Amino acid sequence: PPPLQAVLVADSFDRRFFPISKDQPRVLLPLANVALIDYTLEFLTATGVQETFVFCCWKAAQIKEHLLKSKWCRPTSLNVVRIITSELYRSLGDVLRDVDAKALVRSDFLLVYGDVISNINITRALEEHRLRRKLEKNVSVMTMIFKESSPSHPTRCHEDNVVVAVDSTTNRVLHFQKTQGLRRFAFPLSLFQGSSDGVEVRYDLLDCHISICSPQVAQLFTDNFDYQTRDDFVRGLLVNEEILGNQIHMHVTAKEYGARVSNLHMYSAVCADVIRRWVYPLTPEANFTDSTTQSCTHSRHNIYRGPEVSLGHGSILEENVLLGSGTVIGSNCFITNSVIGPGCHIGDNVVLDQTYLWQGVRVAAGAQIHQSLLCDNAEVKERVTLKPRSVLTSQVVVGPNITLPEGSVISLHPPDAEEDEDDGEFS
Amino acid sequence: QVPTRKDYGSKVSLFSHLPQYSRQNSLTQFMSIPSSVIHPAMVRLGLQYSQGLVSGSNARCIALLRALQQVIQDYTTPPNEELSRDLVNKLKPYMSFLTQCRPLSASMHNAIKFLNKEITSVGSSKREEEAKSELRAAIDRYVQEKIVLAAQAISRFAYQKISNGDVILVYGCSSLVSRILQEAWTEGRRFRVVVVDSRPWLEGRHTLRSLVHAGVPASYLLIPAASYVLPEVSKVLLGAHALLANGSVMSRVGTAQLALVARAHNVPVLVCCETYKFCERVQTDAFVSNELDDPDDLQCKRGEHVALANWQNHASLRLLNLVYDVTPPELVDLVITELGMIPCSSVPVVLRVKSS
Amino acid sequence: SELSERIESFVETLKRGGGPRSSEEMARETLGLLRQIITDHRWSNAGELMELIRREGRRMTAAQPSETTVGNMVRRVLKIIREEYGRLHGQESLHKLLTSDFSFHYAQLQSNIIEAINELLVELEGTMENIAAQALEHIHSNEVIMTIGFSRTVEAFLKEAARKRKFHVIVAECAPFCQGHEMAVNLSKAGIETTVMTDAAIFAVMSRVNKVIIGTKTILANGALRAVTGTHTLALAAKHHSTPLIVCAPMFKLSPQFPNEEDSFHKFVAPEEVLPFTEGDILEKVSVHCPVFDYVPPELITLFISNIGGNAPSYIYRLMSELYHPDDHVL
Amino acid sequence: MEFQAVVMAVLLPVGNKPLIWYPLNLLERVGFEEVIVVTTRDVQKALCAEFKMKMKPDIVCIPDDADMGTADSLRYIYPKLKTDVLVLSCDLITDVALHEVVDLFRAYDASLAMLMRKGQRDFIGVDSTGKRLLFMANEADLDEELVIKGSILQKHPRIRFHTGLVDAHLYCLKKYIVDFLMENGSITSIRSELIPYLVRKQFSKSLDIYSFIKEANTLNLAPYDACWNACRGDRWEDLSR
Amino acid sequence: PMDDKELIEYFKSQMKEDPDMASAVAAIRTLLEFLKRDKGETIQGLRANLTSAIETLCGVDSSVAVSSGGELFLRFISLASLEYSDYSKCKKIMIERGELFLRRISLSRNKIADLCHTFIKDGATILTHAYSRVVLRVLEAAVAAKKRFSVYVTESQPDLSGKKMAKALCHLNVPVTVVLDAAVGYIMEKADLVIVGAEGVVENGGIINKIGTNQMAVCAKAQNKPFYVVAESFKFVRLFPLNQQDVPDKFKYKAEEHPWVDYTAPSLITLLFTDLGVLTPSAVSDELIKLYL
Repeated sequence: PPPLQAVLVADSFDRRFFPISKDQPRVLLPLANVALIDYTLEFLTATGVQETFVFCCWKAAQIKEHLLKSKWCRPTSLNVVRIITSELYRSLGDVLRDVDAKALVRSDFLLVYGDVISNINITRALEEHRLRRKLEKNVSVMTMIFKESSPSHPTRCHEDNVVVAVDSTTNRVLHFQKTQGLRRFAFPLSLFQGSSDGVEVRYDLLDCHISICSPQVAQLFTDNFDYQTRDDFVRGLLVNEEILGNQIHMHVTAKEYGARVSNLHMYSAVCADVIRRWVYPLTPEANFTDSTTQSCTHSRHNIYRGPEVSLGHGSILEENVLLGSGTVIGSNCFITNSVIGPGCHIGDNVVLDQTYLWQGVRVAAGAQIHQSLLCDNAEVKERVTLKPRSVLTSQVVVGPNITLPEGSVISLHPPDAEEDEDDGEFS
Repeated sequence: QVPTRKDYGSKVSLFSHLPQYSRQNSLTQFMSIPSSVIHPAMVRLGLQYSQGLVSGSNARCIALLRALQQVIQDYTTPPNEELSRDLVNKLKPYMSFLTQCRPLSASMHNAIKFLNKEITSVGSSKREEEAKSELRAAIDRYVQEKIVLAAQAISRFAYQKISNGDVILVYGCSSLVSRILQEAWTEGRRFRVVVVDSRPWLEGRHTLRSLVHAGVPASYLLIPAASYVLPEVSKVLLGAHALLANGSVMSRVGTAQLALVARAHNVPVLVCCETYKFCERVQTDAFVSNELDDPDDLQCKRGEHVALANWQNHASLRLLNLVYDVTPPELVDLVITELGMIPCSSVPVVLRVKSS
Repeated sequence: SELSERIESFVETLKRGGGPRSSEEMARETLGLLRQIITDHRWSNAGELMELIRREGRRMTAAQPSETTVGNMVRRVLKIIREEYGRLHGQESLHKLLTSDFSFHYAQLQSNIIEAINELLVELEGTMENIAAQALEHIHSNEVIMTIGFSRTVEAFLKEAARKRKFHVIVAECAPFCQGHEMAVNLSKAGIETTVMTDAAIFAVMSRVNKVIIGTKTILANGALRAVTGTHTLALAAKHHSTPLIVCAPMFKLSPQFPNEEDSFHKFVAPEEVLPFTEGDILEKVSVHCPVFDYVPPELITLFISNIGGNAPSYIYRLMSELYHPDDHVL
Repeated sequence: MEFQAVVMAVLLPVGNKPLIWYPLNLLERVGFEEVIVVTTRDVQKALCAEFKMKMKPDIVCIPDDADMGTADSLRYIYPKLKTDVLVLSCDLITDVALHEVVDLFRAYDASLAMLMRKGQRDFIGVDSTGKRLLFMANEADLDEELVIKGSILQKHPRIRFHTGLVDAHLYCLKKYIVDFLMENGSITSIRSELIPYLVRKQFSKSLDIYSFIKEANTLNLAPYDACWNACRGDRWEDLSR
Repeated sequence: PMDDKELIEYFKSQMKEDPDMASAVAAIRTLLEFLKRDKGETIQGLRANLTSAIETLCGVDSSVAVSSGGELFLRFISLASLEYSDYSKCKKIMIERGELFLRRISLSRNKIADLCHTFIKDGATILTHAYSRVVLRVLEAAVAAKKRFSVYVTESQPDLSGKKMAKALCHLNVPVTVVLDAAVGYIMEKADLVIVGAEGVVENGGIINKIGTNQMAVCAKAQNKPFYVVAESFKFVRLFPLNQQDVPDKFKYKAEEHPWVDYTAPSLITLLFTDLGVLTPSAVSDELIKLYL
């Protein structure tokens, strides 16, 4: 009966996107010519959320400016977005402590980051959470959302891999731990003896980073000042079961998509999934963010073309190619599994494979670009070859007669960029 | 003796002459654990046929021949009897039990006929050990020259049709098609493969995984959407469970449809099959001779509800799980065999030259 | 602003997922929304009303191109407006060429438009009843029928025919969204002696089927069909065996568009239905396509059953002339 | 022969009928014309004479040494074993259809098929289908934590754990398991250090271990309470049997 | 050994001296003459020289019948060498068998005419595509049987062979009408049956013929008219074209886009008239299957 609320953390307090984050916030990065904040807001709106609180600390000005001129800030939107900013935020624990201090959440809110791509409907999960809290008389506290997956999937990164031990009878989480740099996983014997009705160890779960929480979550966060992340809260609750039990449960989805981008590998995986309609209805040609510049037409083999593209003669678009509005392509090109932003210019005989070209990128003729990323307004001169995993950030120009190594992140900032330059790689 | 397997559920009135079983019901619950009437190897083979642990026609034939070699090895001639007849008389109940576990395939029928002819030709004046060794060697030679060399020759023949930059549509899972595509990719051909699948077996995922591991670019879709992809398809390559004496191709349930739809889009149709699967029988439809699989396999979960959960309660409701269809010879362009590239109407001719 | 929020909710429902499951509910909702637009919005002349209706119709059609009933209702309302304006004020043919105007005001036009919309809704209410009533002329005793997917019109057809006849029905599940199971269960609950099969068996058993009765999502200008995926194979098999193909489709599923138009014809959904997400790494290298609609050429269809009776596909063009003005095709 | 039945006595003739009789009857019902029995010698090497007063088609009896484990008994009786073995024990009062365990052995070409029942200390973990068991350990070996290899969860990402299950000590064992036992005298007890070794040897042409879970009856354990419960249950159990 | 030049002028003179003899027969005769004076010693060397000569002849003439005759000659050499291991006995056997084979393929045309002329009725209308000597011979046989019939012949636009066919028919006092290549669909309703030649019979039973044959066969099938093909046995070749594009390029060209050859599927053919008799298309494959073990 109470309106469904949601807390949206628009600041990833870690630094995994440097030096790209030095100029633009990660939340505003264009995945498929659309910012991640737009994807998260669309996910929240579609699932029935009516009030959303946006907490942003780092580069809050750009986030606010982007949000105010967006679809969800219009008076006709059913999701009332409320931007709250502060410069003293350092962790998600601080955000929830401020939430408890301001008493923003009434009951049963949603905890999710600002870079989550999903189409999950939480109606069944919310109903199960409310039923558990009603029958058990305020024992269940949090319900995490996991997606059934395979350990070998590209979306399952090593850094965010996790293994759990739960009760298959009531879907109650009893143990939870990451598997980064581990060959063997240890489970305390206490969970077996505490509940001998059947415990199941699950490793086929992908963390969507979506939680159905309770105001008790905020109360526990403000009672434990040492909590900084959700994993810390989960581990501290699970270990301290003897007093103030406060069970936490889980929900598993199989026919719906959910993921969180946290690094370039996740960015590439989620972009590839979005292009191939794995996040339907959130599709590039669906124009879920009603902006005129993102209008696209869908063709065979997932070829999305924007207005006034004017593809050249002899060029071939093989599959999974998204072209922004105003992008100009030369002759005898070859684009495959790539996303091209609006306003880009491509020369003749250029080969692009699994690349991502943000808006304003200019590429000269004869370039060979594979598995790289080119931030907005970047430039590449003639006869330049980029090896996989290359990165050009914020208007870097690379001169002719150079082949970059595999891991080559370059920018205008000297320290963070591995080889800062604006005219090539030779000093 | 071995009892008769109980029919499960209610059959379609048009398929009431065919047996329909259930995977849960096993025939070994009424047989002694140290099996005496049926050889233990045959018991294991029938158990893994009925449970579906061996699916492909080639795999079924190889498993049958291996278990049959074991049976021949364990066989001892009774006193005051001749091996050339006692062996066949002893083998017949094993074949009946295997048929009860799951209806035999064309390859298994041909292998059984070949071994019956081999045993019948065994001399009455030769030693038992020599006869057993000769039977084992004959089974090994049959396996080799009828599967391995045949597949190699068919791959070599099919390499000619496959060209650079074309699109090939395959259906279901068959070892011959996968080997042909993998070998063609290895020799330097560059092409795409479109994999068509169908419920409930969903065995096209096997060939999808094989093609992905081999490095071939692949696409995957279900059979109802086939008419969507045939505009860009250049060839339709199919595998056959049997070739009939009238040219008709007996295969998986969806295969015929593809041929028909291919004919609607002007796409050539190739069928690859080994000559030992050629059958001298003829049939014009999938009704006179077929196999009804477990109807409960048709149940699928769409959301939180299974529509066909308790389908037994509805008296007028029937479920059929066909496993074969028959393709008319006018919908097939090529037959690729170890003999070569033949028209669909030359099946009897081969049957004539392999019997003399 | 109630009308504006209703329009926004309708557009969002069209974009995300179908609220009104039945096409008749969608048509009724579109007609009610158009009536509210006509009443609440202030317009003096007929031309401004037409351009406003065109604007909201363009928005609604852009929300979901596959859902053509909204555009059909918009064009029907536009033709109603044109007819009423012509009646209160004072068809490309050779006769018109040999033989041989908006921005005028009429006070009583609005009432005529409203009553025309109301009678259109009244006609809309009883379409399925008419189709069921005429069902009995096409089913004979001990017949064999084949159906694909789940359609309410065809199930009403069969249940009305089953009160006086005994016949066998074979339903092919429409994978991945196997909705044929639901129709088979519904028909079995009425004692119609049904059977359930997969798509792959269609051509296997069409040789023993007397006729095929199917529904559709949209009827095009030349008599072609936009149906569920697998209907083209069904029609091809029926043509191969020369079994008649009957299409039970009401008149609001009749769209004046033509097949070759921007190729935004099929609707593509998440490949999770075809290939699950648990497959693993192969999903990186595999292109999975899951169309939900299929194009059926008009030469594979034998008859069209609608609330106005039975017709041939060759006559469909005429039903276009009596329903939509030639200047409303582009919208 | 497909199987060779072996009965362990290292034993009790107590009850309404001798405790060894019930496994003998269970073997007799499903074929098993002959059965090899290892007779106790620590208490009295004369129980063969007592068993000679019973009523069975065919039994072979072999006296044992003073103290020996199940693996030691198999090491003693090696020459008389020719094919896959079916090892049982005197304490086994069950009504289970034996075709389930042997069917699991036959279908998957398993190296070991074992039977356990829901209880009414030792942790076992089976896969999703509930037939193949992936993990097995005892609290004595585990200090405070249960450790799973990464490869096991890579291949099988869903392991379901039981703790209170009761082992019925009925094993279908492949012949090369016996041969490996013969080449290595370290193993003394089948339950204690033979089965866990095979379980861990799966993940290191590969070992297959399968289990069948029952919900009707267990064996009469050494405790007197177990004997009383078995005596109470056998009154209804012996009606059909 | 015979030089490449000597081979080419031998082929050209063999064609020139007898204008009525087909290219395949002349190619086979040239190959037999090459084998007659070879001065070799091993059957291994003989086959290499023979296939090189066949390649040269196919370079001179790109007709399918030449390649078919070359393949038939190679199979003949293999079959003869199978029986005899000694090279001299095999050489004599090949020479005598080649002489007999030459006389048989010379009688082939008359055999086809005698077998075929009975299908032509009295007052019937014949539709022919281009200039073929076999159809001319069967029409001669029909005329000799005192049968009266009319013939329509297309013009064969690239080289007006239909006009030559019409002149030859007029020499025989037969009412013959020349019609455009684009009017076959207009004329098919007046004809009673279609008799056409073939430059090569493919494995499945289809034919390889002049560029206008496929559309004539399709039009005949559309109106349910019988479609008869007369061809000699040395025109059997183990090729299987999936479609028109699958035909080898060495037969289409050098004989904007102007292919000289098309392929007709066996489903559009009623009967084949060879010196082996009157056959269904499905028979042809059998023969080939019998030839190569």
